[PDB]
Amino acid sequence: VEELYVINPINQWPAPGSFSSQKPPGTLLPGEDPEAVFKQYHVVYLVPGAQYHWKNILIEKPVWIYGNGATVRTSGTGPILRIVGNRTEKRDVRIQDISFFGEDCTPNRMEPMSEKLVYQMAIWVTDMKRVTIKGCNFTNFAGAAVFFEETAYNGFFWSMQHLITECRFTGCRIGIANGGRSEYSTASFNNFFDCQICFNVVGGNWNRCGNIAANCRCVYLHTTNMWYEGAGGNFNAAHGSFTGNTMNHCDYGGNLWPTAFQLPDREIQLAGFYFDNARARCPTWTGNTQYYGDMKILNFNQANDAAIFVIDGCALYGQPGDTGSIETTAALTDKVFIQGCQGNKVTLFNIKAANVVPAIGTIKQKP
Amino acid sequence: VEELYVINPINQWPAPGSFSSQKPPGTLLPGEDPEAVFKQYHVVYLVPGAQYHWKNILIEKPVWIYGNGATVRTSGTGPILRIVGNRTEK
Amino acid sequence: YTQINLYVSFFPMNYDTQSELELMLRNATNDQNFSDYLGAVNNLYQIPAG
Repeated sequence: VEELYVINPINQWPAPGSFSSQKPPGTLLPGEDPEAVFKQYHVVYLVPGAQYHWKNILIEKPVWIYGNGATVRTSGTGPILRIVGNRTEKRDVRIQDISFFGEDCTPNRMEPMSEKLVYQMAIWVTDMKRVTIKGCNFTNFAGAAVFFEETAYNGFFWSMQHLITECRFTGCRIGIANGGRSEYSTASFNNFFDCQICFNVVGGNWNRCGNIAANCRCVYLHTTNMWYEGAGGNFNAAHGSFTGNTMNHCDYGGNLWPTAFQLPDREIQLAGFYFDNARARCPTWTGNTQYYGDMKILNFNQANDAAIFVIDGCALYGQPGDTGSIETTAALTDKVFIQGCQGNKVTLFNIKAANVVPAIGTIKQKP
Repeated sequence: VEELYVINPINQWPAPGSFSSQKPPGTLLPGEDPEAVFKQYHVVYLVPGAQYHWKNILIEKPVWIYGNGATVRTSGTGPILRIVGNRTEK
Repeated sequence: YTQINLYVSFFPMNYDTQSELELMLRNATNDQNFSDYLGAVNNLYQIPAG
């Protein structure tokens, strides 16, 4: 404990080469450039309970990031954590246990959406397959939270099996966004809060099986010419599932976002379920709870008796005035059915009495 | 950084027993027989981003396998990772 | 380095004063002796960190 070994003096030699490399086995310290570490390893651990600062981290090879309770902040116009792939990757990406924050605090919910805010996301996957976002916390994003782009693929290779589970989204303007042709992936049990749009749906055939959206203005947006389409845009759209979710307090109660949204072409009035696309069909709709959540069924593909929108096993429950009301176009009265439902006394705009079983709600007409 | 401690010569003794055991705390290296490691530990970590090759790994006691992005390949007619239990395992 | 020269300076002593001075300094009892001002032996012993 005192080290009394004797020593001889140095003999004025040139000293031999002493090196102290391999100090991280696979980890990533704070204040270290992540682009040179993600290139070298396959699994990158992070320091437990650290405090990072990332901006435009380009990832080309699929790596796994165990966050261990890390905190990644950012500042600037770039996204965090840009994931660009090729078609030929056998490995997968798993981003796990990280709390992504934004360049905000109690975000500017009165500022309109524009081209300036479109690059304020935290994960932007270009064409990487089999990504996984598991147990994360995304706060205060002026643009999207994630955005899954996909370029033009061929040969019925629908694979791209993504998972977005167990996440917490607070204050993000747009939650899970997805580009066109981003088909057949799941996004469930993500607890939304204080978001303007929970799902900016462009790609179809998704599966949403447990998400909770409290105090959010919109949950399911699908129009023509939204934001966040990417290369290979609005094609083969809105075919997903939407089962057992929760969208309480979208119009009355504790909602804070405004109703206008300012799309790149026009402005529209948001609802808890806004849908307007003549070329796309409607998702399945089971087990969803709505307290004071509006629905706007404007246009789908009913052209040659090709689609019928059916609400099954859901709650409606909007009493005061027109809060939580369901709005349909008068040319779509024969195709919107509600079979199996519970409601307080909710305003139904342009829905026939024989098309709804059991007989609930107030039936009005909105010319 | 150069270690100029002096040294005396060895005295032609039989050397005392030097051992270098306990090199894995609980891990499992590639190219190591997993049946002798799953018997000893309860939680078995794996090397992150490794490349394994398993075949007919018999497991009797309940263990946990944290893979950490490992890759287990196989070749042959046997299953991977045979899990045989009893009724009495807590 | 481009060019490097050496500059000494000869004191212009008289030649009869010179031949008396060199004849005394060729003698073995008049050897010029010097001494290091520092006068020590360097020994640098390694101390590890901590």
